[PDB]
Amino acid sequence: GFNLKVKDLNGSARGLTQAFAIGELKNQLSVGALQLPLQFTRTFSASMTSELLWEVGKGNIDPVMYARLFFQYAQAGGALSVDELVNQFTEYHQSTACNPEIWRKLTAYITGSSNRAIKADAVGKVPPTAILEQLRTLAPSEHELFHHITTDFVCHVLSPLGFILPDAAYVYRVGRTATYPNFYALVDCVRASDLRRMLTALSSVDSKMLQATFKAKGALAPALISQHLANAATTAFERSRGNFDANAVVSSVLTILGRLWSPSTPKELDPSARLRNTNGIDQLRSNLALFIAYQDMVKQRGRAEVIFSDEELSSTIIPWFIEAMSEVSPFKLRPINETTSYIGQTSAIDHMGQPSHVVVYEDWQFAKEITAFTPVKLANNSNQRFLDVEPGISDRMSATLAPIGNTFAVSAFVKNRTAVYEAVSQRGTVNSNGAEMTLGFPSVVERDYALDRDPMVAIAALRTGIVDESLEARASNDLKRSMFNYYAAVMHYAVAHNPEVVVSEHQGVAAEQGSLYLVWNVRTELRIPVGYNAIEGGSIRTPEPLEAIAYNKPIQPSEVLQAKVLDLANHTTSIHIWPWHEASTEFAYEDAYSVTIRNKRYTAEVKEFELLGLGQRRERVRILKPTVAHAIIQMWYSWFVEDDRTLAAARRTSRDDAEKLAIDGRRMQNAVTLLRKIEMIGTTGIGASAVHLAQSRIVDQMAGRGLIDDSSDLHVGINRHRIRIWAGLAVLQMMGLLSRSEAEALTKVLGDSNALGMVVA
Amino acid sequence: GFNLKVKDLNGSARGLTQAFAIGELKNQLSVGALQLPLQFTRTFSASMTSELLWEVGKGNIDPVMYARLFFQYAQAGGALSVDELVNQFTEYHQSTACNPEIWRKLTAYITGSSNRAIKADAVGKVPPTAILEQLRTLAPSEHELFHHITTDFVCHVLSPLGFILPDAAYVYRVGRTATYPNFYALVDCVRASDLRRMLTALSSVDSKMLQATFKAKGALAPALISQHLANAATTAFERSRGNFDANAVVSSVLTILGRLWSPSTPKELDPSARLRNTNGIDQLRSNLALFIAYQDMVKQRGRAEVIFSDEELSSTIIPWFIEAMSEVSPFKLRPINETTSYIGQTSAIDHMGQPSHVVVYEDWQFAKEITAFTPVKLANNSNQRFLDVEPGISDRMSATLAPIGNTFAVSAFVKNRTAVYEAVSQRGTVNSNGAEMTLGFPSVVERDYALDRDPMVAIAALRTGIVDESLEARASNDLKRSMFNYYAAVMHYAVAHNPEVVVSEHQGVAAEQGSLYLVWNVRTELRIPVGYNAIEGGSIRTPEPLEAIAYNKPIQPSEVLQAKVLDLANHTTSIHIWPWHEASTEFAYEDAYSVTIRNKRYTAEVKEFELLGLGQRRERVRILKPTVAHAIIQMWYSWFVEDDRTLAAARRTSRDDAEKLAIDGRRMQNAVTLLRKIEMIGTTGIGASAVHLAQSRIVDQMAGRGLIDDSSDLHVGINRHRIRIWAGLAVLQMMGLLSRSEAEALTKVLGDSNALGMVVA
Repeated sequence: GFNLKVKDLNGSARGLTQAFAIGELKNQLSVGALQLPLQFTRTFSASMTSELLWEVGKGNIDPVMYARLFFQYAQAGGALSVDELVNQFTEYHQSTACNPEIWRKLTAYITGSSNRAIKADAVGKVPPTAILEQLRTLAPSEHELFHHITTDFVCHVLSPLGFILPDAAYVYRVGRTATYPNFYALVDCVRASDLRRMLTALSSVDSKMLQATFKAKGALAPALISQHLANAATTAFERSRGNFDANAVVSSVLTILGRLWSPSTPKELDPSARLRNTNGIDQLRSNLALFIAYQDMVKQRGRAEVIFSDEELSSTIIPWFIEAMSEVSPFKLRPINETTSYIGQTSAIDHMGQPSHVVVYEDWQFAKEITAFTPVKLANNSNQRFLDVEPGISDRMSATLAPIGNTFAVSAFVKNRTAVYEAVSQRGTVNSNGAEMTLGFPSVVERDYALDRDPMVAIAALRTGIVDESLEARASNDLKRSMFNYYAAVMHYAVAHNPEVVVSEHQGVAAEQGSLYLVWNVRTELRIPVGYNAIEGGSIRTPEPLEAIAYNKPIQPSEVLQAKVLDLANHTTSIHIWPWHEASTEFAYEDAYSVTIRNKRYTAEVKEFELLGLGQRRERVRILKPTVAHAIIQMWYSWFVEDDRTLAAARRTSRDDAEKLAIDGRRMQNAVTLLRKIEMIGTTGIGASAVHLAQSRIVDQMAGRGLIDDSSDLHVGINRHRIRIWAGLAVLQMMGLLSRSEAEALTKVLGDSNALGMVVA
Repeated sequence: GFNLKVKDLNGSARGLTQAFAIGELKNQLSVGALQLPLQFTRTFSASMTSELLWEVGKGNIDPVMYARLFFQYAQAGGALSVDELVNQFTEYHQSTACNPEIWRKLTAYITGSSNRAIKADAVGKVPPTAILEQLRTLAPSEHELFHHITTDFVCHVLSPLGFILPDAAYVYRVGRTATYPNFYALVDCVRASDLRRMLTALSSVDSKMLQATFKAKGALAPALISQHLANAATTAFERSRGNFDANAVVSSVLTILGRLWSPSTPKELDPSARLRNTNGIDQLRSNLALFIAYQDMVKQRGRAEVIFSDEELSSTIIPWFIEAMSEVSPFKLRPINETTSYIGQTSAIDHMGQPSHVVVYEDWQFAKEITAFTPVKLANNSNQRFLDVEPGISDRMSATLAPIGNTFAVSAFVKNRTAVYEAVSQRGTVNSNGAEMTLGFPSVVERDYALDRDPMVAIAALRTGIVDESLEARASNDLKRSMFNYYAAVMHYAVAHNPEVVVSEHQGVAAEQGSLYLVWNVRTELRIPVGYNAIEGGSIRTPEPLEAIAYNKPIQPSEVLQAKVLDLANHTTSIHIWPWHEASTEFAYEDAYSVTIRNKRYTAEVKEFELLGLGQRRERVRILKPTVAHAIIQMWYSWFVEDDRTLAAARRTSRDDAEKLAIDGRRMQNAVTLLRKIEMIGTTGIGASAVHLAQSRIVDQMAGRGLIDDSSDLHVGINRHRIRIWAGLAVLQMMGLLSRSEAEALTKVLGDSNALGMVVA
């Protein structure tokens, strides 16, 4: 989370100004006035949360789910994007299905020996699996996935015959996806949309015929199984193609949409008869939520020639062949505000009344439960590692988190900065805005922190707007991978309040390849010390989405969304998951701390695991990397930074005594507040163990250096604030969130403030 | 063995003061006075001695014994504790039983070829064993053990079918366990308690069904054997779990016990209806011997929240599910004093009468027989090495030890220091205690010396109490692994004399997480120049266990315990044992010695094996590392150190001639005494061979340097004391106990003392 001036936001978060979504900079800040209105309505739904396992499992093969998986891993994987992955899949499909000699060997690994298929007899000496290893001996995939699926295909056609014997199970986790963003991602979605039928044709048709030729009872089959399989499988590859270009089909349908949206001349492009409203594309006229796609479309590219245009087509088929209707992906689909139904909102602020502090945010989780495991692997190959939870720690650490959910009630937490608003009087107001006030998005942090990219660097990248060109396919674009969502954020809850629309193409002087965002008249109070666009007249019109909110009521969020950990152990007690690795090793930390009793050190430390009381050291337990909370606590941390900076500056001059004590008074309980909650972090499960062992180490150190004489230090306040805050902070260190610098900075905060109490306790 | 002041023992062996078992240090030495009495009665039995072979053997598989083995090796192994070992076992059990493709391969190694299971025909071409190698090809264990057991499982279900053909046998040794100690060990015992049923569910149920499906006569089975086996085996894995947490269940039942023990407020924790005396937990009310578990429980940890508390539970099941009733382990179980029935006791001492010398000890072994072997191995893999004893040496070396048992009659040996007591007059007594007097435990030495850790370093570690943090999982904690037993020592024979109890929780000023040991009123003589707690009034009350003994009568031990070497060769003539390696290589020593006949050297040496008269050099004979005796002879050695130090100081000043000659007189025969017994060490079998060869080497050296002229040196006393004491000391060197420094120090002792005789010889 960060902040920016309202009047100067283009001079501030210039990239974030939506005008930036277009190549606009100019003397002019886009906008103007023009024409055609329609609230763009019905946005694609909420891909957030909803994490769960899925089962690849059966060779009966559902292409659909597998597609979902492809996009899933693709975003989650080591190789963007889905597109190239689909190419690679087709390559593999050639190398396998279109490469018959393999199949001879496969049947050879099955019943193969001599005079196959050993007449009418059964005998299916196979785990599904053993086939999988044999294919693993064949061409490696960077991303096997389908390497399972091809086996699944082997099962599907060998299912009618007596080789159902192997049947085990296969499992894989989801992966959270954003708003969801970029049209390139849609490109992935449409090629995947092809995969739905690029694959299913081989996933289906198949054969009920041949049992195993029958030929009572059925049947002998030399290479004939491999024969009938592959040659048909290759044939299935032939009908598969999808023909139609990925980026092209989206480019065109987007073209027709955006120029439909055009107030300035559609010209030869136009609404027409069967050119449009073909009992579906008009439903897209209702799906105008995917707006922004046109934005980057001109931005990522430029002119959007329909090139395979035709005029019968399309219409005809291509818009019909649009992805969401083929429904792969976290492409999701829904009405309006439900995606906004996780938007916080607090006008706060006063007298002016509008501007100095108006925050937004999101309601969120703390299902405390979090898990860890051994990576058992019945056979070496890749990462098909079975794992079982480690409940003995897994519960109590989660139990350790139980108060913590009552702590940092993020909604209530927002109230914190809102409370700051009255600081500092008195009223400005025209001379210096206004303020960002608003963003502090848990979502933007988690989206990037999930890849451990650290979002915070991306933040400033949206401050200046321009990407800092960290040229690497998993570096630079990933930053931008967020920025899209970031824009995608405000627009959606800029829908509600208000369905005001349009705007114009804003050609400027260069160059008319198209350039049209959206406008929002909303409705207003009669005073405008906020927004460069003075246009108070009745209401702002308005060029940029945020100002609507800037003129918006606090409304106070409905907002309920809060995720949940997947059950995992109940299934991986049977079957392997594959986001692993990712989840990592993973066991810090040795948090030593000093106690400077008069002119002496007596630093102590402790070896994580026995805080849990378990013994001894564990080597290979594997905690996840829980998300969500990181964003909260970070926001909490950084916002404290905003806090003490503001207040300290206030006492530095404002000015005028009646206020200074107020803030410096204010300051105190702020810290005092945190003080209190920090004990809840610790001495209440399980950091009491921490203070316990610390006392042990320190007194025993007294004895070891000799005297325990001075060692009254199990006592009061100063040492107690020391050890306690250290403790809760410490289990918090054992918590996988917030590093360490936050710790020293935190004690840096309390240390001037006062500490006093004596609150303990 | 060592010594310490009685009044100042907290300033001395501060760790040993039981108050140290709690975090207590303070201005105050724990104690005070309070309430609720009940002698804590019925201690878990005597795991000492009782060494013997056990047979893994049959695939009929007894989980119980195997469990015992797991704890056994665990303490004895390269990886503490049992807990992690059980985890690793579960991991392996996944990697094996829950990993089906393996089993296909296994049947393939059995009858596997084609169209399995080759109809109704028998043919069981297998040694049990060959399977074991095939599984060894699979995932390695650091600790195979169960790797055998899984094979045993293969046998158990393949037993109904014609594959009983392989049946050989499998064997493994015990391992001595202590008092026995720490509740973490109990944690091992409870997870092992799970193993009893974590394992047996797969060890049992199994199948009588299918013969081999029958299908007369029965049966064909492709992967169907592996199928039915593993899938059921995995299913058996599912019912296995044990669910309930290791450390938690003990933590809770211990909580209820200790707070039941609480004189200070139980508060919400309380005795109640079905909360307690549920026809068993009350038997634990009678099993209050496992006291101390609460002690370290607060010490190792802190607050003992019952967390899975409930109130129905537990009660209900968990205390029922306590380990000793599931009886794994050397957990052992018994009435009172039998564990104490190996406690020596000698008040000695005089006039005062109580304090200056009051010793304790233990009755002990010398079944002289000790053995050595070749490590024959029919096939390379690990250490399944067959061994046969080497009787020709093995008997005579044992024969060599035969007098030695009559020597060093440790009970009679105790009399030595007791005899020292009259030295030195005259009576103190208040000004300087008192003395430790008491400990010199064979047990504590052997417990650590078995791992060749050398206990003696641990000794001083209990002098200062604090561990010196030699951070290594098989270093530091192992020290502490002893210290527990060490405390565990005195308490038990602090039971008898007297069943006096309670004590209070001793919260001090920090911190009430619980802290309650035990107290002992006993009954006394009316004088107290012993114990800082003057409380003579009728009797001491008393804060620490040792003082009871300090006020105790000599009583003189019943005490009979003395172990025995296992028969070994009679079984390893058939089957491999697996404590091997451990037992080591193992053949020192080249003990050269000089004879400084006037102004000339003539040093001689001899090559161990021919002392036995055998020829030639043996490469690979493998003596054990006999224990027990090491502790005796060490105690003898160190106590001589106490002896000559004391006496020499006495002549240095005490003071007053009548005493000095006494002690310096005393001194003489002490040495004279040892002189005599040292000949019994040697020239009576088999060190006569040593003096023989020494004479050979020396006279032949005379001839080789030329003249044998001066060589009368097969003659008298001085040279004879030289060579004889050297001899007995030498075979003693060949004896695997007492190093070498002891030798030079020993001759250092005799050399001033006088030597004279002429006793020969």
